[PDB]
Amino acid sequence: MKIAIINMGNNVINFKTVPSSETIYLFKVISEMGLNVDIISLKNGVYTKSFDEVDVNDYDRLIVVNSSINFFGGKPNLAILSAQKFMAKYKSKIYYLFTDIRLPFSQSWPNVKNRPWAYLYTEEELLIKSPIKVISQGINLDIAKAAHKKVDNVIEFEYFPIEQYKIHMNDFQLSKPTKKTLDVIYGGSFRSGQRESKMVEFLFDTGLNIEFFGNAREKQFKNPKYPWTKAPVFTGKIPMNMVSEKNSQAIAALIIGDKNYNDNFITLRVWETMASDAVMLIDEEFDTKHRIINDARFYVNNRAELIDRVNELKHSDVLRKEMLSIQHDILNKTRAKKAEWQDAFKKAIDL
Ligand SMILES: O=c1ccn([C@@H]2O[C@H](COP(=O)(O)OP(=O)(O)O)[C@@H](O)[C@H]2O)c(=O)[nH]1
Repeated sequence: MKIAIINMGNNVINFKTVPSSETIYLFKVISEMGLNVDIISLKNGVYTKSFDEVDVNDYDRLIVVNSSINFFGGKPNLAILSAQKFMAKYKSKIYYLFTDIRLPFSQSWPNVKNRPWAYLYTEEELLIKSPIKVISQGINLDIAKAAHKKVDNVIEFEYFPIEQYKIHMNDFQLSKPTKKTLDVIYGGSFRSGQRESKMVEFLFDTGLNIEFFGNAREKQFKNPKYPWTKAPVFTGKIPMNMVSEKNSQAIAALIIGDKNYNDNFITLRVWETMASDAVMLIDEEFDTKHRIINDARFYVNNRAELIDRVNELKHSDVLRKEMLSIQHDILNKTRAKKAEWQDAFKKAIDL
């Protein structure tokens, strides 16, 4: 049982970028599942085998991590064309991992077909005809299914909490009590504007000491419908394997989702915060049924409620330690089901 795993639009090498870290993380959790896995990427590396040194049909399973089909500057994107050429030539079913609601499986030939350098490829070489199995990180397959309106070869949809890989990795540990230097923290990118209201709502004009580390830049927050005067401190991106440690320098850390993730997806970020020394403060809208933790102190409705909750946390160390303790405990109850998650994942990839 040889499994192949690939990022459909991103080069994989180390943990300096999120799309490469997510792929490497997955390869690990699968390998620790007792499975035999190889990551296939642009060039050979510490975790990767090169696409043109491997014949995709040697694997009994091709798992593909989501990606856009965006050709920056309109110019060829080797990550995309190499991966699609790779997938197009596999004869069996493809397990597409849907971790981001913004990256449905999509066919590149349509794009390419119309670019000026089209002649450099052929339909035969890039059109994926194999049947696809979408594995949804979100519990709502109508949102998953809706997202893949335009693609026809996608005959199967299944739910699987893919992002729990982080809490299931064998090297996992909860963050230790760290010296506080921030009130509230949040890491990520701008999401192409997909979450501007929530980010401004909760991180701008709060009066608190807040940082937003990631690929998000202040200049991107320019939508008139969502005005602000005081933006948080935007630092740069840090490796995916440092996140909890970063998160841990803040009293609290923020959970906000895209409108479609609400009561739908549980995101990687949720575990990254729950395993950290920063108290988890979730937007009430993101999980209205409090499935993440059943205590209303972990949920906030607006900027004002968030500011109030941090004030209480800054005031009562007892309440702060108590809540981290609760979230840490609650995190482990899920980790206690590591086996059932391994089994479910296997079943999901037809094993
Ligand atoms: O400097 C940073 C900021 C974010 N992340 C990763 O990016 C993820 C969040 O990605 P996104 O902005 O798409 O947010 P989401 O939609 O997942 O909440 C986090 O969970 C981290 O794993 C990271 O590795 N380094």
